[PDB]
This record gives sequence, C-alpha cells and structure tokens, in this order.
Amino acid sequence: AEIYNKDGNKVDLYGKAVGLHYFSKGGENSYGGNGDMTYARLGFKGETQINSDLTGYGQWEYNFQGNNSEGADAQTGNKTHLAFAGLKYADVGSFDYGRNHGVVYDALGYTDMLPEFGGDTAYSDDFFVGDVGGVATYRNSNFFGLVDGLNFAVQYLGKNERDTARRSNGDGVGGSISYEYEGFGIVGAYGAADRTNLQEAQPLGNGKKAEQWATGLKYDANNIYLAANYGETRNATPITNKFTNTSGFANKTQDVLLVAQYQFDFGLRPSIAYTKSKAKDVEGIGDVDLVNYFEVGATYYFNKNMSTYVDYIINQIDSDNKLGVGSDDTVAVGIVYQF
Amino acid sequence: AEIYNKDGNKVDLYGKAVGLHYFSKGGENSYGGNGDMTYARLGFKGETQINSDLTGYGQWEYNFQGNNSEGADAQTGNKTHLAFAGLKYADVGSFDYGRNHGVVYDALGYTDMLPEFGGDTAYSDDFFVGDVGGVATYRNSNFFGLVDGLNFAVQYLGKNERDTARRSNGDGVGGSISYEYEGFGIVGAYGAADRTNLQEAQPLGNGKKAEQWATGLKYDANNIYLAANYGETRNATPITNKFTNTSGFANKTQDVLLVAQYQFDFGLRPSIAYTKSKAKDVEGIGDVDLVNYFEVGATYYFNKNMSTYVDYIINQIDSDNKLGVGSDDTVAVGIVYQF
Amino acid sequence: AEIYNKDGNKVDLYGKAVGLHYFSKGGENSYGGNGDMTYARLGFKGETQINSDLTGYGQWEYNFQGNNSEGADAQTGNKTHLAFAGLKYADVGSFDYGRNHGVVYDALGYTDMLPEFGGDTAYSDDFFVGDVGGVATYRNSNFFGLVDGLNFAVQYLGKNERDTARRSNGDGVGGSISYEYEGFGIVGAYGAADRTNLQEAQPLGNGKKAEQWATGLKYDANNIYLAANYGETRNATPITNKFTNTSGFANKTQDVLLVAQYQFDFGLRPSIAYTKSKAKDVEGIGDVDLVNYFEVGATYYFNKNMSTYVDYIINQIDSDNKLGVGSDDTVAVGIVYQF
Ligand SMILES: [Mn+2]
Ligand SMILES: [Mn+2]
Ligand SMILES: [Mn+2]
Repeated sequence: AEIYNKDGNKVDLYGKAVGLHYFSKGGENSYGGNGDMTYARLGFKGETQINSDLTGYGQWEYNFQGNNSEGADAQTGNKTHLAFAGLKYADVGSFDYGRNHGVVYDALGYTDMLPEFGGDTAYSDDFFVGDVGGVATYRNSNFFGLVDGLNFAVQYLGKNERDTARRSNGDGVGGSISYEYEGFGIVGAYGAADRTNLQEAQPLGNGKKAEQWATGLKYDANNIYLAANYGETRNATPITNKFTNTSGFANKTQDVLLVAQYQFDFGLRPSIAYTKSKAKDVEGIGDVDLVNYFEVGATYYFNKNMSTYVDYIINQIDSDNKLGVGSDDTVAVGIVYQF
Repeated sequence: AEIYNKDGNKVDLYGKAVGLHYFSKGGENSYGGNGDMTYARLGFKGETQINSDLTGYGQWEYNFQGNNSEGADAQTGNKTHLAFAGLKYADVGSFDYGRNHGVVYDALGYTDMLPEFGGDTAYSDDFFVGDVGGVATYRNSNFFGLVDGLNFAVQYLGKNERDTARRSNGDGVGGSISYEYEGFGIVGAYGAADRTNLQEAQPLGNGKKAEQWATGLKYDANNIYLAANYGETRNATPITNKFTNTSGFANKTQDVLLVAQYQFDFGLRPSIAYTKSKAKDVEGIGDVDLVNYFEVGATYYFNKNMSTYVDYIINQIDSDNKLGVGSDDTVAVGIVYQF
Repeated sequence: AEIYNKDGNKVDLYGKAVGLHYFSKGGENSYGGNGDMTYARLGFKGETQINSDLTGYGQWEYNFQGNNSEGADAQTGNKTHLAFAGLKYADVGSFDYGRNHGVVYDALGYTDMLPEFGGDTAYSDDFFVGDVGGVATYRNSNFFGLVDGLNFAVQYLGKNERDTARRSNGDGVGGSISYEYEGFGIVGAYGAADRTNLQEAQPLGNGKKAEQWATGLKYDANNIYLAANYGETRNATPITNKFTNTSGFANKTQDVLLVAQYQFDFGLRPSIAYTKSKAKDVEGIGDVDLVNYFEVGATYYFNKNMSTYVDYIINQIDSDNKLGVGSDDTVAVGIVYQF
C-alpha cells in the first residue's frame, strides 16, 4: 500500500493479520507446541531518489503477537523484526545499518519457504544466520554492473553485549557471493565473529570465535520452487539441555535443508521438505540431533491479499533425544490477510 | 482513512488519541480510579474481493497507553485488542479466527455504549463475554439470505493455558441468535467451556464447566438509543477478595445493564445508565455485589473526527462490601481525536 | 505523508528509521554509552476543521527501539513519546490534554537541536522540562491576534503517582511567554509543582515544591541557527549517586546550553555546542557537575527524507566526579530515513 509517491519519495505501508493455530499432542514435547499462535505484522518501506545515481532507503517492521491476554503477558513475543536505513549508489553498491538479516541468511533464505515452519537454523540474534541487531551491510548487485546475475555482500557485525549469552555477540565480519542464471541460484556465505565473555562462561560451548557458513542452490521458475542448503557452524548454534537445565552453544553443527514446491495456477501450492541439524562435541553428551523432520504442507492463495495453509511436521526426533528436544509431530493451520 | 482501494483490495487505517482524566477522592477505593488515563489506538481493517461470491478480510487493533512514563512502566496496559482473519461467502456465512469478541458479546454489546464506562461484565480474556484469544467464529447474516434481519453465530473457543487462572480457558462452544426489525434488536447468546486445572485450583470458584449467557433488547432509531441486557454466569466471572488477598471466579453471577441515550442534531448526546452485577456462593462470603451504579454522562460530537465527554459514575457499592469492591464515585473527562 | 484529506479532516502518517551507533572506550563511564542505538518512530498527526473558527486535533508518536534482541529485552526503551488531543479556537487560543511537552520545554527547545545529543536538561517525566504525562496546556498565538509574534502558554500538570520517585510528580502550574522578531526569539518559562510523598522520602533532595524555569534566545535565519538557554531548578533535576547506589533529585541546579550551527545549501550542517549543568546542596556531596561538554558535529541532508550525521561529545566531566557521572567522550554515527 503506497501511501506517498511524490517526485523523489515513495513510502509503502504493509502489514498482515495471521490467524494461526498449532495442534500437537497434550504440547511441551512437540516440534512447534500447541494452541493459538495468532500474530500481526506492521511495517513501512521507503525509498527516496536523491539524485540520478543515489537513492536513500529505510525499512521498519514490527511483530505484534495476537495470542497473549491483555494482562501481564500482553507483550510476550512482540518485537522489532527489521529496522535499518541505507544508501545505494549507481553501480557501486548499497550500504545500510541497523537490525537486519545476517549475511549467511543470504544462503539460508533459499529453503526458508515453508508455509509456517522451516528455516530452523536461521536463528534470531545468532551472529549471521538470521535477524540481528547492529549490522552494517555492503551489497553489490551485478558485480559493479559488469557481470549480470553476480552479487556479493560484505557485512560487519557490531558487538552486542546483552544480558543473556543466547542474545549476545562480539565484533565480526562476514560475506556472501551469489550467482543466478536461467531460473537457478547458487550462493555461498561465511561469517566469523568473536564471542563475548558471557558466552565463553557458558557450560555448553567453548572457543574464542563463532563461525557460520552455508551454501545453497535453488530453482525458481516454471511454477516450481526447489532448494537445498548445507551449513556448518562452530560455537554459534544455541542449544539447551532440558535434563541439566543448562544452556549454551554447540561446539559444532551440520545442517541440511531441502524443499520442493509446486504452484498450481488456480492457487494451491503443495510443499514437501526435509530438515536435519546435528550437533557434536557437546559437554556431557557428545553427538545429538537438534532438528530432524519431514514436512508436508500446502498453501492456497486466493489472491495476493488472502491465503490459507496447513503445515504438517513429521518429527523424526526420538523420545530419548539427549538434549530433551521434543519428538512429537505438530500441524499448523493458518489464515492470512495481508496488504 | 482508506490507504488502498485498487480493484479487489480495500485497506483502511484507523486510530485515535484520547486525552482522558479520572477524578475520584484520594482513588484506590473508587469505581474507576484517579489520575491520567490517556491512551491511543491504531489499527487496520482490510477486505479483498476474491471472486463474485467470496471475500477475504483481516483486522488488527492495538492499544497504546499514554499514561505511562518512559521508564520501567512504559508498556503497562499496552496490548492487542483484535487480530483476526477470515473469509465470507455469498449467502453461506463468514468464518474468521484469531483474537476477537466472544459470542456472548453479541448480546452484551447492546449496553456497552457509555462515553467511558459501562460494559462492566464484558471482561477481557473471560470465555465468551469480551475480547478473547483463539476463537473461531462462524457467522450467518439474514439466515442464508432467507430471513431478513435474522442472524446467528457459532463460535469454538480454543483452549488457552496461560500462567494465570484469570486469563486462561479450556475448549468451549458458544452461539448467538439475533433479530432486528423497525429499529429494534433482540439477541440471545450462550456459551459453555471447560475450565483449566489451574482455574479449578483457585480458592474462589468450583466446577468443571464455565457458562455464560445473556439476552438483550435495544432500540436505535429516531436519535434514541435504549438498551437492556440480562445475563447469568457460572464459574466464569472473575473476582478478587481484597481482604483475603485471594482471587478466582464467582460460582454464579446475575447481571443487569440498562442504558438510555438521546442524540441532539447539534451534537450533544446525554446518557443515563444502570449496571448491577451480583455474585453468589462465594467461598467464605456468600452473596456480594460486584458492580452497582448509576451513570449520568454526555458526549459532545463536534463532527465524526472530534468529540469530548464527561461520564459520572454514582457508585452504589457500600463501604462494607465483602469483596472490598470500591464504593467511591468516579468521573471521567475525555477529549477524543479519531480518524 | 498525508493519508487522508477530505473536506474537514487531514491526517498525516509520519515515521523514521534511524540506524545509529555510539562509539566510546570500553562504555559504562562515557557520556552516551557504546554500541548499537538503532531505533524507529511511527506517529500520526491529525486536524479537523469543525467550523470556520474551531479546529480539532490529535497527535500520537511511539518509539520502537531497534537495538534489542527478540528475547526478554525486546521492549526495552519502547514507549509513547506523545499522545494528546485538543481544540483551537479563532484568536482565543488552543487547549490540549495528554502526554505532551512541559511548558518549560518552550524555552529548552531552543538549544535541543544537536544531531544526536544535546537537550540534556529536558528530562522526560520531570515536571515541566520535557515529555510528561497528564498535562493540560492552554496556548495563545499572537496575543489573541493583537500582538504579532507574542505567544504565551499556561499549563496545569496533573499529579502522576507512579511506582518510582524519578517518574512521579504532584499537581503543578506553569507558564511561558515568547516573543519572535526578524529571525530572533526570546522566551521565558516557569513552573512549580508539589512533590509526592515518595519523592520526599528519597535521600537526595528535600522540599515540598519542585520548581523549574528557563529563558532562552535563538536566531534562526540566513542559514544560521544560534541559541542560548539558561535555567535553574529546585528539587526537580533527577540525580543518581553511583558510589552510594542512591538516587533522588538535586536541591538546586544551574544550567547553561549554547549551540551554533550553519546550514550550507548543498546539505552540510556543522554544529558546535556547549552544555553545563551543575548541582548544589546534595546530601553527602555538596556541589557537583551533572553535565559538562563541548559538541562538534555535522548533519548531511541529502533531501528532506534522508540524512546522515556524526556527533562528537568532548566530555569535560572529570574521572573523580562525586556522583560517578561518566567522563569519557562519545561519538555517534547515524543514518536516517524519514517520511
Ligand atoms: Mn527475518
Ligand atoms: Mn473489545
Ligand atoms: Mn519530546
């Protein structure tokens, strides 16, 4: 919804209301939980033509949970998703700064396409893999305008010394390179950052640097969407041990995500996917699967404003998992109005 | 404020800023309290024409309190009022899901018309009587298009197992039927739900099912608004005992609400009302009035964007009330800008 | 961004996304701190022409911090900046009520012009000097339309009995008078209010009334902005003692703020400023500087939507300060998209 378009400046207001319910047995031992998961999003996205070569931009988006009471829990799960501003010049590149996606998400975004679930390794506030505060990101499209389809990025992660180790990080650098051709896309991305003293002080995890990288392929054409990600992390993936009630990072993980989807012209978009994340070298445990499931699902698009969906997670995690990770299935049912 | 209207999709942004002050003696023993009560609302309401018979819709509304400091109390009273999405077909009905009004509010809305106060039994997060998370609601207008003025609804309340008993509920079903003719409206509505284990574990209240029903009449025509509600609840109305510092639900209540109002063409709308809510079978007490007052008030509408109002509550609750319910009067003064 | 303009009613939606980073040594002993300071603003401002002499209005603005994780700290620093509604008549005056600027801010606003910092004595939730809840404000423009450039205001501060003494206040009255001529402006403003029992009970500070006043001059013309404020407070300025971990108000302060700025036509706006705030009669200390710095800074305006800035605070506070006030420098770097 364009609310302003005079000369230089264009502003869009956008939002959505998501009626959403999760069904699981009982559901504290399930993949996704059980009960109402309704939420809403509001945001703006703006762009100003400063001169013939230079554009300025900003974006903001907030999440308002709709599954809280109006009492003490009213704000649970509310947060800023995105908040950044930047500048883009000609065929030189773009620079933005704020709360934005980590550069490894350039790869992980390939498989973050499921109706409701998926994208399990793109954790928020986790270095370079998901949403993260205080990133400066340089992006180049079409390699200075010389090589069509060839993009790269360089990202500096500023340190965020927060109260919890889960949500903190030290200074870091990361980058990504991407090539797209005839409906395919190839991507690789890598970042390394320091860990904070509060992260080192955690039982689970040990080392001075956190590292994350991932590669991916996608195909996105002729009504088909197929993608695969591979990734490895060092001291970056957050974990909990529900037996020892302790927490930290995984010394190492290996991550695989696959998705295949077809879009029928009358609106139905079935989805199948697989996701497997395994950790290693975990103080008091050894090797343990963090995520392991098959997904079968569908979205029905009535048009670009209205959709409904069912997302079924066949959870392959075992009831004996050493970290306590839930092993039951979850199915989501969603109805979405957006503008 | 329509911010988009192209072909299928219409989106309205709406909001208001309410400068509001409550005057009571001292005011911890008063009906409404004392001090600044300023707040603001923002929302969106959208509608998409999917085909000739089928429309999609969404609505979201948030409350931002304006009577908090910017310190630790900044978010007190902030919350999502509404957040839902749905579909409406032809002369078959509508279905929506999310945070929405309980179906008994179809009746109680009849008397929830006072400038500031009123609607005292339409508690939020209380089964079917007010705002509630995780409801699916089927609505039929004009009985499949066969009987003009005859509407009904069926609502399934999904369970919300929250940290407090006050804000929780179990699975439930409810319905309402309504008939309107020559400026009158007749309504009845009933819902029953299970209570959670955390609700059963509360001192005040006992039983496995919560029930709420209400009937109402209104007249709304020739510049007059007159309405009456009657209702009864079992194990549903929340209560506190300020002597024993305990809390729970009332085993039973009986509720009466009356309102009469006249709208002068130059803008003044005087209001008088009566509200009485009495509980029964309360562990350690017996019978006790929850609400008991006369209201005299007026709104002045300058136009549809700007209004001012005074709302006087003559509180008939006694200083000896057994639950500690406040007995002093309260008067509100409000100035409202909305769009 | 005007989202509605039909006949009587005009509504603007406004907002901004501020990518912002503070650099200080380490930075718990610095002026501004260290790390990401990204935030966003959203608001609306509306105005209705009720008749030829009478206009109605409302404004709301919220601050959403973008430097929080999505965990427990998600809402830190979020708040309502402004929330009020009012009426303006002909050449009689305006009246509004809500969360608005204290009338002493009529003076202090003169020097609150720095790219990022500055305006250090316009504390929020501090009687009349900054943002404050529950104020009713009468304003007269051009002295009933008789004396061009001559404005005054009268403000009644309603009592806000909050959980902390820092954020509370008692009933109070304040006023301001202002004269503008040939690019100059002269202002004086005074307010006095009662303190609450919780404020009296604080170690630092003693007395039954809080008082704040300030005068100022500005020049704002020919691309130059020059301003000076002087102010004195009694029992109003909040203070902390980081040695004794105690808090309260200063028995007295004296405040000086100066700013000079030049706006080049191609967009660069350099700024220099000085700010000094000194307290007196502080239980267990005597005299101590609260603020003391030089500022050198610049904004580059690409256009009215996009800007960038650097703001350098040369902090003159000493490492031995008796209240523990930080003594290190801070520099901010900001990139701003607004509409
Ligand atoms: Mn994201
Ligand atoms: Mn409601
Ligand atoms: Mn302000």
